[PDB]
Amino acid sequence: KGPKVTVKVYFDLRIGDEDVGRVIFGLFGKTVPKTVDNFVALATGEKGFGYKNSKFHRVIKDFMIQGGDFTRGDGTGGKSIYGERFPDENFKLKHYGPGWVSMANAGKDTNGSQFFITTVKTAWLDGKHVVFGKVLEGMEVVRKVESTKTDSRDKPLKDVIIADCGKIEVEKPFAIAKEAA
Amino acid sequence: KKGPKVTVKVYFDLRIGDEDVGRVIFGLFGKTVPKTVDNFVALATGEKGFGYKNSKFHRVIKDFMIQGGDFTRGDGTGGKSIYGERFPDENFKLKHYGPGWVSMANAGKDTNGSQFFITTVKTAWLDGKHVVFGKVLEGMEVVRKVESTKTDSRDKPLKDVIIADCGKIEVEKPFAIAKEAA
Amino acid sequence: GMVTPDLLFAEGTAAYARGDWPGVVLSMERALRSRAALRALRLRCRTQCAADFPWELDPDWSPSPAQASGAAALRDLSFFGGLLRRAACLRRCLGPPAAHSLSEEMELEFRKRSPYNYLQVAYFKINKLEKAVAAAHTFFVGNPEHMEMQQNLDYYQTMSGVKEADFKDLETQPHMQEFRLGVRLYSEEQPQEAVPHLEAALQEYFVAYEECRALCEGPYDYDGYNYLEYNADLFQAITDHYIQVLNCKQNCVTELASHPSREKPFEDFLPSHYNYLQFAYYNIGNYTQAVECAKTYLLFFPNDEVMNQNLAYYAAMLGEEHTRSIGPRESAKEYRQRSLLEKELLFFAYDVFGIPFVDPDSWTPEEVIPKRLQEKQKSERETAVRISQEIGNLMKEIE
Amino acid sequence: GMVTPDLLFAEGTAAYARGDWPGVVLSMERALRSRAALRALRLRCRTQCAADFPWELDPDWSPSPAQASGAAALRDLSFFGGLLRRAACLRRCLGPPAAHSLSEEMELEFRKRSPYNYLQVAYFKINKLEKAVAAAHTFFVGNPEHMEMQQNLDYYQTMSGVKEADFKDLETQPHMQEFRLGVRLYSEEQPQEAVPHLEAALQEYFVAYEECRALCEGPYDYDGYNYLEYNADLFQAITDHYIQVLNCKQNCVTELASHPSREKPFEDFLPSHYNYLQFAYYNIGNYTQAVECAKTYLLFFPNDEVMNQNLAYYAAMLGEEHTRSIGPRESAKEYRQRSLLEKELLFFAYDVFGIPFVDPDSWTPEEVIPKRLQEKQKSERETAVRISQEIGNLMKEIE
Amino acid sequence: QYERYSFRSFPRDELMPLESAYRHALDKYSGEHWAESVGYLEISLRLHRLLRDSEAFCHRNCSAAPQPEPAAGLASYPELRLFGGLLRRAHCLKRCKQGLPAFRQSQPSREVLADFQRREPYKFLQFAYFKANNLPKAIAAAHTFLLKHPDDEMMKRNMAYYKSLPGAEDYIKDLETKSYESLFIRAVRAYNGENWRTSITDMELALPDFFKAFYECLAACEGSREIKDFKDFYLSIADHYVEVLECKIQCEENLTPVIGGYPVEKFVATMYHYLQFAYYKLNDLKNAAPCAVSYLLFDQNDKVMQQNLVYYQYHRDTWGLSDEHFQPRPEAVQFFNVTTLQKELYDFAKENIMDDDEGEV
Amino acid sequence: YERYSFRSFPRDELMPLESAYRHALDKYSGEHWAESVGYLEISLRLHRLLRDSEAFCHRNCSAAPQPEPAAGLASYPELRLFGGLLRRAHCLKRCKQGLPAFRQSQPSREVLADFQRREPYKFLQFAYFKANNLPKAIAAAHTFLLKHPDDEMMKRNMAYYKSLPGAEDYIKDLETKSYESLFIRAVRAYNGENWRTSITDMELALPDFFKAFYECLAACEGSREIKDFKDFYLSIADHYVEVLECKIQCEENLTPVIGGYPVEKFVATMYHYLQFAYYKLNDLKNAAPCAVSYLLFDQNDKVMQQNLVYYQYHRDTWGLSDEHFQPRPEAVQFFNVTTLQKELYDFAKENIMDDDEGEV
Ligand SMILES: *[C@@H]1O[C@H](CO)[C@@H](O)[C@H](O)[C@H]1NC(C)=O
Ligand SMILES: *[C@@H]1O[C@H](CO)[C@@H](O)[C@H](O)[C@H]1NC(C)=O
Ligand SMILES: *[C@@H]1O[C@H](CO)[C@@H](O)[C@H](O)[C@H]1NC(C)=O
Ligand SMILES: *[C@@H]1O[C@H](CO)[C@@H](O)[C@H](O)[C@H]1NC(C)=O
Ligand SMILES: *[C@@H]1O[C@H](CO)[C@@H](O)[C@H](O)[C@H]1NC(C)=O
Ligand SMILES: *[C@@H]1O[C@H](CO)[C@@H](O)[C@H](O)[C@H]1NC(C)=O
Repeated sequence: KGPKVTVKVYFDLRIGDEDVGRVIFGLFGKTVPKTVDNFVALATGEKGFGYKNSKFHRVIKDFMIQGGDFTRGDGTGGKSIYGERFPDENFKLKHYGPGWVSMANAGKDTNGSQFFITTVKTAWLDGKHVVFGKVLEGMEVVRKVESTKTDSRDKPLKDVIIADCGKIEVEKPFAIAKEAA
Repeated sequence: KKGPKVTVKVYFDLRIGDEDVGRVIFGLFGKTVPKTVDNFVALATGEKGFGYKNSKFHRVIKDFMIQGGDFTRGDGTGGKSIYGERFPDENFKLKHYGPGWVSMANAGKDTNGSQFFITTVKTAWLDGKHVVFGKVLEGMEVVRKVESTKTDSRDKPLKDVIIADCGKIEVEKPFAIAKEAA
Repeated sequence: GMVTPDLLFAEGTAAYARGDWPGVVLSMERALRSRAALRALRLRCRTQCAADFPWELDPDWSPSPAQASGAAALRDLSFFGGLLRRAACLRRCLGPPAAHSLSEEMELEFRKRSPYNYLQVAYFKINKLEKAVAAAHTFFVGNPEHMEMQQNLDYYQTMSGVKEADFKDLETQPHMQEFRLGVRLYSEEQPQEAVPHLEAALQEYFVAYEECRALCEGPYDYDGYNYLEYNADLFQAITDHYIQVLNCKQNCVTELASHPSREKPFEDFLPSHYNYLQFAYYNIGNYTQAVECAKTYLLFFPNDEVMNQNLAYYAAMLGEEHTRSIGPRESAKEYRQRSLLEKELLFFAYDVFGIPFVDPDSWTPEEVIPKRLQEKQKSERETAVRISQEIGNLMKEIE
Repeated sequence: GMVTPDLLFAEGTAAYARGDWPGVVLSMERALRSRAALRALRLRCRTQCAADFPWELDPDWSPSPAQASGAAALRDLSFFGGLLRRAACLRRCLGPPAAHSLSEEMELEFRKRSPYNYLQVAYFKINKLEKAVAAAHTFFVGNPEHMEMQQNLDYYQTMSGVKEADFKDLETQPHMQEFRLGVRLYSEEQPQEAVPHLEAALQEYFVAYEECRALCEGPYDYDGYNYLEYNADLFQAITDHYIQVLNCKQNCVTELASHPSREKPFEDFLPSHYNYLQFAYYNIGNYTQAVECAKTYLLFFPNDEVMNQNLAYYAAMLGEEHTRSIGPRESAKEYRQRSLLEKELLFFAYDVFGIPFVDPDSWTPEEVIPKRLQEKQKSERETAVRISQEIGNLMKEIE
Repeated sequence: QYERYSFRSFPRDELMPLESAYRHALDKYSGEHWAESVGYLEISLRLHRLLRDSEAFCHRNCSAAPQPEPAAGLASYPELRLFGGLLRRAHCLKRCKQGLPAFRQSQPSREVLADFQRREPYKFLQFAYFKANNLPKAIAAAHTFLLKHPDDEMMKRNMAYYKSLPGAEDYIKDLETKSYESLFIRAVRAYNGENWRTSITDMELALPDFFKAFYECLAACEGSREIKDFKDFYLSIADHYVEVLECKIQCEENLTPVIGGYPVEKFVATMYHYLQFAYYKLNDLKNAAPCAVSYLLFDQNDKVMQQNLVYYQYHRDTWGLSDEHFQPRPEAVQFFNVTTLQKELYDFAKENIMDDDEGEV
Repeated sequence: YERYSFRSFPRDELMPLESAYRHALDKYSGEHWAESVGYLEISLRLHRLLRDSEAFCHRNCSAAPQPEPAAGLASYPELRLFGGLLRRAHCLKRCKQGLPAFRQSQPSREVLADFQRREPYKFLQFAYFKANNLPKAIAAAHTFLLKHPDDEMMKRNMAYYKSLPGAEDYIKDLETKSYESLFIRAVRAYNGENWRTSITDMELALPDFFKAFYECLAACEGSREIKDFKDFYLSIADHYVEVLECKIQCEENLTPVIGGYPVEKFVATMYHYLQFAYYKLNDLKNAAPCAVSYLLFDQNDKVMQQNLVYYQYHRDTWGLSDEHFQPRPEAVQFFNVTTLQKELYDFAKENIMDDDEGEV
């Protein structure tokens, strides 16, 4: 069996110039509430502050590409729309390889507004990080960006920019198999 | 005709699998090495909030040694001392002389934790790297029993060896013991 | 009943930090309505579900003297069928589960009455002085260690049009406001007007106890990241969760007796009500009520010499037959019995499983405590007094 | 006895993790007291013992030209007998030797003022907000890149019960606070109250230097496991340990001249004291102390044009007799002479034994450096200027 | 591997944590040291069966045990009586689990038990036996593995290879067997031979053993889970029971004997039918009627047996047969109640309490 | 050995001691008598050369005349003392660099401990016995027995060798010291009443013994294995306490061995012999210094004090003006050195040394 997707949120990335493409996300709207609505509201830009012109700071090779911290690019901030933090709901799903998004926390019930992404099947991160999505198209874009040259701080030398981050509506919840991407 | 001085004793009671195998009585040198002895006694008694009780001997090398004392993780990487995570080694006034002598085990310079030895053969090459702080006065047949248990490749014993009981005993007058084997 | 309160409060803060006073006042009002709507929904749903599918116990069922294998299975199936009926009803009529949970810091900001701060500032700006003094006085009652609020209240009172009748709280439960008002009216020798407030205090106390018994059937709490290795059985998880729920229900008798203006919870809450009632009815002239209330007090503490003397005086002046025919209150009897049974069960669980528990009352007899943990309790009291003395000595050394 | 600080700090952090606020506050207060108690004990015992058995040589002992053998044995016996007496007094007075040692992580954390963090949190949670704000300010001055502590401090200031005259530090020595305060007051042009703070700063600086030179005799530091193959003689181990001790004594003039807030240690610490004192004295109305401080500053630096012009100006306004009667301070004489002798000894040891030494001051005359080291430094300067001109030529080629 | 096995008396020299012995056996296997790997794999299987027996035993001194009943002052509060009884049962479990040899060592995780119940170790076993020239036990272990997993590919080729070689052609036997399987086999085999008394004896010996095994397998399934959601009280002590109910439902199809590559359908009904026919052939109608009524109870829609009871009712008054002699035996009624109640409870629980958030595609 | 000297060592022989010992042991395992014996001889030559070089270095560094100190340092004594110590250490390093024997690999201290216990001498004597080199075997056995005279098989070998006539011609020490031979010559001269010859032997035995004693005393400042990491003053005090323990034994080891039991108080006894010889020659003017030296060394003698009473009854008869009652400076210096060593060690033993090792 497989979980159901409700909405699609599409990012349009660019490496300084000559944009790479568009990365679609399908968000599990019925499995995990209180984390999908936060993400869509942050993306579409309805509360003023949003994801537009973010920066993927940690681009660790074949581990993750974090990001989403819109306040400052240091990588230890970010405020949601549910106050500042909010708690974890339920880890009904686990990390099944490349393409399975999550939420990045600094402890217990310390969810903010920062991404996760996987590139290899991680098993020691199941039961700590809530999962709320799974990439659908454009995984080649992720594979391309994860190869950029970084210093010994994982921050890429060439800045990556989310030029657009909108919201795409789906008229029917369709399930997706849980293999990879 | 010269020997160090015992000030306090610490005694164990062990289970090997499903059978009780008796008692081990350590004599600890408080005059020569006071810091390590105080740490070991405060861990054995366990009044601080944690201790050696119900831990296990997680390495047994035939004709070389038996090592245990890790209670946090149990596989050979944990162990927190009463003095924080790690504290430096005090002094090396004593050596390893053969079977029965108990010292501390560290994973680098000045990194003493909560994992001890009990040597079984003369251990010259480990002289000046590990802080000897006691000798097994009575009950060496129990260590001989523990050493020959069947072990797998990692040398963790196939069965489980458990420190089922661990307490301390007071010595009202320090008495000196020789510097021989056993 | 509405969108989550935390989102509304965050929007109100963001709007207030840029000078949009209508927006902040509207958002704060909406949040303060939503929280109460949510709590009322939970209370009503839980009470209705509990009362619509009751626990149909079957003491008439003697399972089997001869057979022993299937009878336990039949009993388990019937009990869990009833449980499944209750759970289905609850899940259907509670609604969405997202709105019913919120962060802990949000509860902290909703217990310090911060929205009342934002509302008083914005309502002073809007020139709505009545709804400004209301919010300012409510916040000040909420935190009595803010003399800035005191000078703000002085600045508001200097302006004309302020009414004394508008000094309302709008936040504290009635069973505490009525009690404090009754004791204040009593302290100055006004027994005639003292009784109604205290009687309403008892009525509202029993209603509030019934309302607060059905509000810690909440999620189980774990020791941080200890739920990754939680490996307990079915009849162990059931008993663990029920023990914690009983701990909630028995520790919700020290929360009904705490006012933020007082740094310590009231000592002997409810027997004190009865004591004041008997004294008031003594002073008035109604003496049957005085003897009834004195007796209902004695039932809680049967070893009080002074109140025994008072009861002897009341009986001596009155008729013996009337005093003998009059007995304790009924609701007090039921409250005492149910609390005693819960305490007995919790103490047994403490003795066997090893789950801590601190008695929230003083009338508890000695027969319910096992003769094994009293040693530990006085030991911990010794450590507490030693720590207090040592802190005092450290303070003395610092000087 | 006085228990160790690491044990108390570990107990405090454990009790903080469990959640007992009185325990953690008491434990960290005890740790911060015992560390300074141990330091004071070391300083007092060391200074007193070393000052009770002096090093004076025998006036009656004379070189022996005829017998060239026995004199050496007698000299060594006398010197090492004096050394034995000193070591006996030290060993008897100091006490247990184990307490005075603790690991690198604990020293590194005690340098960053973590017990003040735990203490401010616990004092907020025990409602003693005065000491909470004091500890908050102590931490905040200790670490300048902590914005959350800034928010905490602002909340405390806005919170009632907090004033502006209660802001203390409790950690920095007076010789730094007084200098910073003097330079701040002098910045706002108040010369009337800018001399006394600098007088106190000077005197406390000399006291602190004398006190903290005597805490440099410490255990020899072997790199890794190099003590297994260390095979030095007696009269070479003594010189090795004493050269290291002299190095650690001379690297004590760059530890007093730095502050946790400032990123880089101050330049010209003590000549700056004299310069600012000269400016303040000239502005106030003192001329005698103005010219005296100008002359004292000239003693350290022999080529400063501005101070030469100031001295000439004051000689013009005052009399030549007044300038010639008043001379430099005695403290500068002693400090300069002692430091120059130590530098000469250490430079000779570097020249022969090859033990490195980087100069921690800029007022050292160039004649103390030997010929070989002077030639090496000249070659280094030549290659540095060659690299600089190569970089300039490369940038020109870029253009 | 199962010859020198006795739960009540287990040799103290073969009591070690299960995961350690299993990992030792696998590591010895990968190093091509057969005999030691064979010994330690057999030890791991014995220890797994011992652990299962210990759990199924300790989970039955608590349920089937009498309990006190408090006074009326506690009898008027059912919400306290029920959970007090549950507290007493939890205490009885926690006290009876301390004292058994199999529980004082270090317990294994869930994945190792999943592999063991998947019957995976037998794979290695068969290969190991063919590398110690133990071909009969090799084919026995290969066939035992294939019996539970008939969809395999490599094992089918290996079994073809073993069957092709002579010598091992009548050693096809299971090694995970119970008493009632072989007892029913003997009963059917003797019934085909028209030998009657042995058939009735075998059936009356088979019935209690099957019911005992079924009730043990039901009461051993109240196990733990992995926490994956944080919900209320009534919604978390009534969602563990749904998984437990799935486990209890998938507990009658695992106990049915399999013969000739085909499982037996309606096991209990068939066994009662054989009992009824064996009774009738002896002209002993005293106890024949209750078996017929039990078969009707289990299989409501029949033709031959309905005619049989019609024929019985026509001559009910000549054998001295009473109406109370026509009631089904109590154990069959208990079995029917339990199965029907569990099925209908799952039918009610897969309509409301389960969430609708998962799809197939 | 007279087959080499301090300034006559060959070039090929400058090879590491440890390699020589190891190859010699290998050859001894191979029964190759000539190779093993010759290489052991080379090893012993190397050991004696190392001892001579170390002694010369440590007796030329300390005996260096003190240069003129600066003036400004007269008010800071600690810096003065440690600056002088630094100068001495640098001079030691230079002088040790100047000698060839220290340019090779330094053997471990356990090899030195074995050499001091004369372990190679047993192997040498066993090789000689296997080679039928009887006189050298007796010489090696006599050399070895001075440290372990209770050896049973050594006693059997000695008895068997003494069974053959003339074995007393082969009893001798390979490492006999010059002052011992000169003292033996002095005793023989005294026995034969040849007073005129004995004075020369005594006057050649005094300076040589003093030189040997001071060399062995001042060459004791050596290494030490680091057991505890201590403070500055305490660590140096422990170092010097161990050096003192090694130092106070020189007057015991240097005692001559005559007749199987050492002669107590070599210097004092020889001074008494000199006084007796002077009295026999009626040279009391030079006998009085010997008498006062004997009193200074040995005051516990009543016969001596009554002898000086008899001397002082009519001391003016011979014509002494008290100048002869002043003791010789060397005796006073030796007495001061020994007294200071013993008193310092007693003080250090009572007050400084740690008491954490017990009896039994
Ligand atoms: C006392 O009060 C009760 C009700 O509060 C009333 O029924 C009764 O008549 C009163 N008794 C007297 C003597 O007034
Ligand atoms: C200069 O300042 C000093 C302060 O120590 C004061 O004593 C003196 O009077 C001042 N000079 C004059 C001329 O007053
Ligand atoms: C378990 O059952 C047996 C069967 O009679 C009984 O003897 C024993 O007491 C029971 N154990 C417990 C703990 O009740
Ligand atoms: C079991 O089912 C039978 C059907 O014949 C009926 O009596 C009742 O539902 C159950 N009986 C008992 C005793 O539980
Ligand atoms: C010691 O060294 C110096 C410098 O060479 C010099 O006195 C002499 O050569 C050596 N020997 C003696 C006895 O001084
Ligand atoms: C030598 O010893 C004598 C007597 O023991 C003593 O008077 C003198 O001070 C000592 N030292 C010297 C240099 O003579």
